[PDB]
Amino acid sequence: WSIGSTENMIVCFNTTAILGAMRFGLMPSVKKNFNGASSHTAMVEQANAKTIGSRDPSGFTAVDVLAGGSLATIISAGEILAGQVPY
Amino acid sequence: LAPLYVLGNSEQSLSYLDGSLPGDYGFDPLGLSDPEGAGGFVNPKWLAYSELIHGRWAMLGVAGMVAPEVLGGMGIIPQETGLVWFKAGMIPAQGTYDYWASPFTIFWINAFLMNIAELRRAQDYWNPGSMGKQDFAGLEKMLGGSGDPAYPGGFFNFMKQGEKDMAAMKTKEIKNGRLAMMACFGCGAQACMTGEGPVKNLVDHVIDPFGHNLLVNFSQIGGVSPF
Amino acid sequence: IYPEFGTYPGGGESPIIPFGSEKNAEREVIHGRWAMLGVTGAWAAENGTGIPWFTAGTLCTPDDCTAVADKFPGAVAPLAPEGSGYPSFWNVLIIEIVLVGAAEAYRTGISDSPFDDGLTVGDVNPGGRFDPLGLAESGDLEELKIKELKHCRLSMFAWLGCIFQALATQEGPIANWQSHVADPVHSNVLTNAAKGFGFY
Amino acid sequence: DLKFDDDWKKSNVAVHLASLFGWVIPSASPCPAFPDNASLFKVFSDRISENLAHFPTGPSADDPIWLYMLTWHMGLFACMMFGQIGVQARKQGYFG
Ligand code: CLA
Ligand SMILES: CC(/C=C/C=C(C)/C=C/[C@@]12O[C@]1(C)C[C@@H](O)CC2(C)C)=C\C=C\C=C(C)\C=C\C=C(C)\C=C\[C@@]12O[C@]1(C)C[C@@H](O)CC2(C)C
Ligand SMILES: CC1=C[C@H](O)CC(C)(C)[C@H]1/C=C/C(C)=C/C=C/C(C)=C/C=C/C=C(C)/C=C/C=C(\C)CCC1=C(C)C[C@H](O)CC1(C)C
Ligand SMILES: CC1=C[C@H](O)CC(C)(C)[C@H]1/C=C/C(C)=C/C=C/C(C)=C/C=C/C=C(C)/C=C/C=C(\C)CCC1=C(C)C[C@H](O)CC1(C)C
Ligand SMILES: CC1=C(/C=C/C(C)=C/C=C/C(C)=C/C=C/C=C(C)/C=C/C=C(C)/C=C/C2=C(C)CCCC2(C)C)C(C)(C)CCC1
Repeated sequence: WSIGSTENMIVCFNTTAILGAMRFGLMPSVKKNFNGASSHTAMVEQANAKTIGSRDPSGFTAVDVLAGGSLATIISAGEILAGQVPY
Repeated sequence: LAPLYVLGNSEQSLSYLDGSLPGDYGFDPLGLSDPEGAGGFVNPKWLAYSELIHGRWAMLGVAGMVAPEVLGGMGIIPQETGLVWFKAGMIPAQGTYDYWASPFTIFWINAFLMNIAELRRAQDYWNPGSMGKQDFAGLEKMLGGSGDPAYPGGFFNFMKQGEKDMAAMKTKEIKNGRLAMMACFGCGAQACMTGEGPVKNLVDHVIDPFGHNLLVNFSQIGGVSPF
Repeated sequence: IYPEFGTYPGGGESPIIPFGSEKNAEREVIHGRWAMLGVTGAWAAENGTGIPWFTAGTLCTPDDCTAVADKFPGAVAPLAPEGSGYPSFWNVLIIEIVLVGAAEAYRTGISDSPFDDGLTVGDVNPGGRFDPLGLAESGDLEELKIKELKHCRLSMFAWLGCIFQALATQEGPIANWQSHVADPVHSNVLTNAAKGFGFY
Repeated sequence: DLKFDDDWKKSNVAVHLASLFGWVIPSASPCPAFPDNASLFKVFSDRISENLAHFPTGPSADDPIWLYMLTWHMGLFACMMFGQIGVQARKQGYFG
């Protein structure tokens, strides 16, 4: 493992993509998700988590960061450990 | 009103964290300091007082981690006395020194000395003015307290320092206590991982940051194991 | 704003050349978005693969286009089955010119506009449809417009660079950049003029 | 009203074909777990052919046809049931 290695690049790409997705409303986030929504194609702003504390102009939160990082690490684990199984 | 301090505040946290409490930046992501539903040890006064006691103990602890090691390394104190914190008799398997009495005798001494100090402190916390009333060997006069358990302006403020700007100084101490709690957390953490003392970890990071950091230390998670 | 040099089309004029046609502003910005994509593509292709962008013109030819298969850094699989020849140049160019021509005709109103909500023909940056992330409305869209245009001009200058370097050094922009960063005193245009750019 | 609806099935030909073929095709796709990258449908059809040569004699208790039959029919029926549920729910107001 090193900077620029395949595993490092996989995880960095995964976390960047996930955080961008839930920052711009492409993935369910703290301030906007399917809780109390209508259909699969539309998420809604969560009043309970609305203005829960952020200095990012889209309202991106630390819990959003932690959730996206956890999901990205989970996905990176799944993808990297594919091809490491013995068989 | 700064980055890394808006992370924790919310409707709940800002509902009760007005800001007059010393070093109140609103960072309460959990509902631990909520006045309604308070009780036991999760009431806001206990948390604030415990934060301050932890901060002061952490400042003393970090200073006692750094001072014997630095002063032995330069040569101020004896080398035998300038042990690292975790090898200075805290853990005899890890390391011990031959003090005046037996390390367990010292433990019992310091134990009852801390008992007699901390129980007085507690009774000031619960009954403020009662610590200056009973005749405590003629020492109650300077142990009356101040009504604030956190800040007894009696003996302990004998220099009367930080009086012109007490509010600013109150914030100074909270922030230093927070920094020292994190510092002591770290010192234990990279004493558990690296196996060396905090100053040696520091200088190792100063010389070669890319070879004496966390990610490199994962390969060498014990250094030399004394067990 | 342009404290560096010149100015933007909205206010001021270039002493180097009069404004002339308006549509030059539109033309400049699109040219710049294209040079941004071209310079970045040159940069990244020669970063991963190593081959210069200009030599990479022959990356697909009617006889030889399956060469491109798996020519991407870290690519999960080859583009097409290796040695099949099914990724023929004829196919890939046909698909390309179809998609480009459709995009450009919809851009300039030659054919139509498939989207029914505004998207006025003849604008640099409509943002109804081509702003999925809402970063213009987020704010500083105009600041981002100046930022955009400055990046445009810098990238066209960079592309004019990459072309010139190819004409003189015949080595590729990153190889030139690595040679210049390694020994900047004796890796510049003028020492290449001293060698004679190869032709002299 | 409170009368039973004789069209309770709501049998849709498009559902039947979509479920059947959208299980058959994925089950006919290459599967690297099976030998020669054979599909579940492929190995199942191979076992059917091998056992249909001996038409009266049933497959042996140890023959792999049983596991392939179960693991194919489950996925098929899952596609049938979920396809009906999803189609009739989308037609109704369950989703939008
Ligand atoms: C295995 C088959 C399968 C599954 C899981 C789904 C799944 C789904 N379909 Mg359906 N669909 C299918 C086949 C399937 N489809 C077929 C064949 C057709 C064509 C007839 C359709 C037509 C169709 C329409 C028209 C619509 C859907 C929609 C949906 C989604 C809404 C929820 C739902 O109805 O299912 C419940 C599904 C879940 C995944 C919930 C959790 C279920 C748990 C995990 C248990 C499932 C076990 C799993 C399926 C494994 C089966 C194997 C077996 C051995 C146990 C969901 C993603 C709707 C939608 O919004 O999609 C955009 C919609 O409008 N589907
Ligand atoms: C890190 C720490 C506490 C950390 C708590 C944190 C982050 C809490 C965060 C949160 O609450 C907030 C803010 C907001 C909430 O909404 C969210 C959470 C997330 C829940 C305490 C350290 C506390 C550290 C302490 C008390 C250090 C004590 C040291 C002492 C006593 C002396 C030790 C020695 O004597 C020996 C043993 C041997 C001698 O040789 C050497 C010396 C070193 C001298
Ligand atoms: C990605 C990549 C990888 C593959 O391997 C190979 C590949 C070829 C496919 C390749 C793809 C290439 C692509 C798509 C390229 C796009 C290029 C484009 C659109 C370039 C634009 C080039 C623009 C120029 C020169 C303008 C010059 C104008 C100049 C100086 C004057 C400016 C000016 C003005 C007007 C006013 C001032 O006041 C003063 C002055 C006079 C200075
Ligand atoms: C539209 C829209 C809507 C959504 O809501 C939100 C949104 C953000 C997605 C947004 C989308 C934005 C997009 C798609 C942006 C694309 C940006 C891109 C591709 C930028 C590339 C910018 C690149 C530049 C300037 C190059 C500089 C080049 C220089 C110095 C060269 C240096 C040099 C030279 C010449 C000689 C040496 O030898 C070698 C080297 C190469 C070193
Ligand atoms: C742009 C911007 C910026 C930057 C940003 C960033 C870059 C961010 C990042 C972020 C991040 C980067 C984050 C991360 C996170 C992470 C996480 C949170 C992780 C997690 C993990 C986990 C949870 C795990 C789990 C596990 C394990 C342990 C083992 C087993 C498996 C698993 C995986 C499951 C700044 C600020 C400067 C400014 C503003 C703007």
